[PDB]
Amino acid sequence: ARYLGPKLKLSRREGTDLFLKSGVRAIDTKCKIEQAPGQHGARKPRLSDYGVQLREKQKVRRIYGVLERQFRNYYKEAARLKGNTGENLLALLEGRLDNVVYRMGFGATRAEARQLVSHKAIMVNGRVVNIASYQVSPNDVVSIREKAKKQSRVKAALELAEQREKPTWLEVDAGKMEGTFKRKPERSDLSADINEHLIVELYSK
Amino acid sequence: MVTIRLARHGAKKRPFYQVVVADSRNARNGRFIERVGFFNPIASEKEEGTRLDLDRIAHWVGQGATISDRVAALIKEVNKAA
Amino acid sequence: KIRTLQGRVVSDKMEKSIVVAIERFVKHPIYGKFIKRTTKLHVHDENNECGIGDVVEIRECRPLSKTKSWTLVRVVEKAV
Amino acid sequence: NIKSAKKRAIQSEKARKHNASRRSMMRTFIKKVYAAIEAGDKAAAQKAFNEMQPIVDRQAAKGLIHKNKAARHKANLTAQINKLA
RNA sequence: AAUUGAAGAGUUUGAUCAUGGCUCAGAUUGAACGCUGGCGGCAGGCCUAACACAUGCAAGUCGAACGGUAACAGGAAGAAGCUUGCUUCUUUGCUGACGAGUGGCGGACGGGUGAGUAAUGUCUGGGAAACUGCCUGAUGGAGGGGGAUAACUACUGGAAACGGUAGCUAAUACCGCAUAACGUCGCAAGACCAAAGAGGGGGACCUUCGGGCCUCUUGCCAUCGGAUGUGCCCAGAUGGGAUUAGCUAGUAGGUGGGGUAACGGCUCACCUAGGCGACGAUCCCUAGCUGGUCUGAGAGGAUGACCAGCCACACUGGAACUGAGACACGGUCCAGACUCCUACGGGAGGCAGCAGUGGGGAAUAUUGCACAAUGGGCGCAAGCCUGAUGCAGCCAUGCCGCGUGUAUGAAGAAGGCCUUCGGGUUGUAAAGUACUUUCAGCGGGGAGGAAGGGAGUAAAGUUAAUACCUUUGCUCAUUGACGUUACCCGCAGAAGAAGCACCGGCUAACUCCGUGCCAGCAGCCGCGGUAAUACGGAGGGUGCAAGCGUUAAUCGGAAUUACUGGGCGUAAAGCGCACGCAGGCGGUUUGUUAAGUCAGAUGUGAAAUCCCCGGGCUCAACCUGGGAACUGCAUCUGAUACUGGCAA
Repeated sequence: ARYLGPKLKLSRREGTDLFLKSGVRAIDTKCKIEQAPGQHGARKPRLSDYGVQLREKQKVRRIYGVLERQFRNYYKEAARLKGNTGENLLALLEGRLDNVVYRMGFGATRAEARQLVSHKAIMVNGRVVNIASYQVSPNDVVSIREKAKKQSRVKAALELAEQREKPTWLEVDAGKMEGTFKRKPERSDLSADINEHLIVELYSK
Repeated sequence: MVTIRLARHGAKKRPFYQVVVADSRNARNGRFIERVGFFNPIASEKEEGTRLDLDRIAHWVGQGATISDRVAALIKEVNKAA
Repeated sequence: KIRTLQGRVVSDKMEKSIVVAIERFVKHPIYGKFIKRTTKLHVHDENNECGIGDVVEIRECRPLSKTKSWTLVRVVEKAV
Repeated sequence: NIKSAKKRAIQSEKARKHNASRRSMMRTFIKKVYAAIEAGDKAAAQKAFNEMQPIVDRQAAKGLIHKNKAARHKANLTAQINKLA
């Protein structure tokens, strides 16, 4: 029900940093990125069309830490909502509670944020939410409880929040350790390199 | 006999009762002439918990319909407004 | 008013009764073609004024025999 | 079978007997009427009709003949005597 | 706001293009099987043998209808050990109550199953010739008598089941008599038709001093309405077969008699000789139908498990009786097959109610708890009953959610596998280090489903009455099966928690070793006869994940039945050619109609489900509010271009 394995291997099959070990240090430096996703990893794949579509879906799931039935349900919900299904799908992945806890700098990675969410260290709107996939509405206040406030992790995580780009659709404020999800993220406000038409076309075959 | 009575429709350990007008010898969740309101015994402490069409109820009691103890209790709860 | 139908007499020879074919003109559900379609009805008439080949209006009443739940109102267009 | 179905069995037998007797007397009076119409007798059949009328209305009221049937009888028989008289 | 909706590929050939079949990639399921398996929420769970059933429950209730006392607990009276003050025993239905019985009501509901039924069914829309317990409104009546019969007692038959005979008693049981309509018959005149009391309380009066009498509540009867439910009719629609073309004598219609609640060949007598049928009758095979479900871009195709509406069935075949309602699942009668008891004379039974067995099968669950809620029956109510229902148990059967940690960590450790022996890879993976405690485990706290019901008051109404009863407030104890509940807090420690398939192409993911046309694999193409990316193992990777594969089944892809949306010179496909009936289509102008067509309105298209916008469960699944939708049918109002009818 979640991955639990070598993370930088997943980041190495995709060829791109999936932010799976954000943590203390800088850019990887001990990953052997691009070089060998397994034993025959030095081989160029010469990847197919199914391979590029598949590999795009796997990039997105392995970023946000979602498995397939849950992702597939996000595609059905993004499909039925009015508008653009790629952009709706990223809006559904960005409203996840573990993601919003990661974006605010409360967790160093999304797995650490998922353990903060999971171990009842996070309230939304003054109610404790235990669930990684809670869908944070706009104009909500998500914060850390009094237990697990001033624990080392979150402090260190806010320390590495300043190294990243400070997302526009949040009120990050780390003094009180509370945040406000203000609006839904625009497609132009996130990541610029994921090709969601490939995963629309992957599920539409 | 036609009866204005409750009919259990929510999930397990979470009932939602719909007050209907049925021929009394039907099943509880079976055939009804018309539904006329509802009663959620939880709902939350928000706004309603219960709405209930008093004009149609007065119509059926004018016709000769009987009323169970809960529906009488709900009409005694929502008296005219509160 | 009353609901009535129009049709033509298809046969005659029965003892104060008649039988009338009705032509309903209905679209085919799959193919979208308007197709003629009959409905033969055993119709009552007191004193059997209408003969074969007529055109007669017809209304529904109580049962008068087996099938026979239809009775004429007006014989038109008898022309031989 | 072991219930209050035994009581309904014995009551329905008792009421079967009672109803069979009253139904049989009613039918014999009606046979008096249109068995007097079999011969061409006007006032004899009128006497029999006056003899059957209270019992057929009465068995209609008691609940074993369901009064429309009551009506039919007297209606049919009235027709017979004014077919005759 | 409520349709944002459509993918291909492999294989005919030396190669090609086309045709064309086969096959794969998706979604789904009441699933089964194999390997594996942590928790929870919500659902689902005999698809086969409508096979046979042990055992326990599944329909009772009312003494405020009645005679009554079998118990239980009191009361009165008597007698006794007598502690002259408490026990023991006895007569009394005197009382709260109540076994058995009569009687009223319910056992036609609820619950099960899908055998039969291809149209006496179902769906949609009309209709007329109807009945309707309980419930409601209105108008009135509710007077006066009689004979019985259970129970009971006494005999008595029978092994039992079950009876018989003779007496006794009651009623809201039964029967007359009176009374009689805006009721039935009748054109009228007229004729005729019913009933039942019980309970609470009481000032005065009368008491045969039991109670009359007054008042209230409730019940009875009659008629007309209403509501609900049911019966009947019509039209359209709802499988396959023409290698099934004729079927039908109560058959088709009429008149009259009978019958039903009601029309009707429903039935009978007579008369006519019809009726149905290629727009598919009749026969045969199959089948419960629908809202819906699955698939689909859609049109369609398949299906109709759960949930809900309708029908049918209740061991098998038939029949009626009682009743408002049945031709009756836990009723009666007969017959039959099976099983059982027997004293051999005869008797008894019916899980397709809920659990459960045996069998059958690839396959499907506990002989649980409670009536606390909702509903039902009875009752004035209290309450009693309820295997409906609420819940719990078992099962990864499905859907949904969460977990198996998190960060750091290069000596790129050891070991495995490969190696062009340089190294590469497993791999930040592990170990180390630093944190976190979800869920499981342990200990505390603790909502909500609980509204009612009971006991006292106070006021109002009624009344002769400050009683009784009804209604409304107030107060007082209370009413939870689930249930060591949901949820909250604290404890200890990463501590209890990852498999399954695949890796030649389709199709994401590669090498080594073993085997050598073998062993074996395979959905199709096809691999294997010595260096096999296809077999078996290992390392590595890929996909899914408490699941994963295989199998079965459906739709898709399949434009390979083409209505949307195909073809026919040579690929399959133009009758050998004509004439022509039924059928389909029909030049051109004007007028009328308005059937098709179009527009609007109204009634209906059950609720749930799908869709949209919201709301509640920490979220989700789930539940839910409002709308849209249900593409239809009927009626009315219009328009008249096109099609049809009619006239020229």
